[PDB]
Amino acid sequence: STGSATTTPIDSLDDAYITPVQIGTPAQTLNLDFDTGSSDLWVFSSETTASEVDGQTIYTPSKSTTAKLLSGATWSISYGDGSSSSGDVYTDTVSVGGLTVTGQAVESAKKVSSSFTEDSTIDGLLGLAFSTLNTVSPTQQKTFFDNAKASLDSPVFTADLGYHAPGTYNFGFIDTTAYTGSITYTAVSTKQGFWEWTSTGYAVGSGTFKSTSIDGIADTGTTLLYLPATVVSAYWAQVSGAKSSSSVGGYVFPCSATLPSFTFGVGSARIVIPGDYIDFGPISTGSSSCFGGIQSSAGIGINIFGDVALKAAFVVFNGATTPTLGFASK
Repeated sequence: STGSATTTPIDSLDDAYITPVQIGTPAQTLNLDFDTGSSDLWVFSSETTASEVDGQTIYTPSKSTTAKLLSGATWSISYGDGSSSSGDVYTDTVSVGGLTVTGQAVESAKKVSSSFTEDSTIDGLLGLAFSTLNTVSPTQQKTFFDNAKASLDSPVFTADLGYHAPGTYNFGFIDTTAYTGSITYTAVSTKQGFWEWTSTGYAVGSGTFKSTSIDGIADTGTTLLYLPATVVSAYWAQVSGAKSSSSVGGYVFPCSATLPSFTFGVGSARIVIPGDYIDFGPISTGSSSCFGGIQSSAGIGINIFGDVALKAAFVVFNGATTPTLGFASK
């Protein structure tokens, strides 16, 4: 089997991407944030505190004939941006783009934090990191990909995120028409539960390539590119008027400046992030100060190849016995 679904930016800045997901019988379609940095499939639901729901589409398990309470199970997750949610668990039928998993753990939110309430476009998350990060207790549950894996034609999924445009998530096959050149594969460590790999270096605009190991995660659920402070400083030093603003919480730059590209290494291959991808617009409406899409990872404790980086590539998440990551230009 295979599946293929279109993923769509939630807003004009590509702050996140939503993908339609069918849950239950009859199908209830929710727009979920596919997140290769976490491993819980959770949804806004009929059980969510009423004051914490504002415009989201909810899953109602009582209306699904295939829904079963996972008795005694609870879940509770916190994300890197301080947001969080928690609740109980049902198993139900979940389909993505024609690919169906029966008995998928669907984590029903009883509580969500403010940032989730305040975003009407995201109905929940569908985690695609390793199942060892799943927060369900007492019995940890498997991700959608983990459950699907053995039925897939090939044990892989791919992320093809668009710049200010829709893209595609595919399961079970590699669309050879979706990228240029070759796919370069690179080693993955699963020790922290992430798609964790080591970039071979970077270049800023037309600058020479700096060979240096950068350990980080391929994280579709993170908007920006978070790299070591040395690297980020070298980037913004090439932008006239750019500065790190404590009040804003990162590098900003005059909206009138031209942004250089940023290149990252994948083995001997190179992925080029165009300068425009690094522009996240005015810090507040009407401001001439624009927020940067490359920021310091200092104090996160890990480097994050988020959407800014991944959308410049066709990315293979290879779930073979020994997982690997592949990157192609497109």
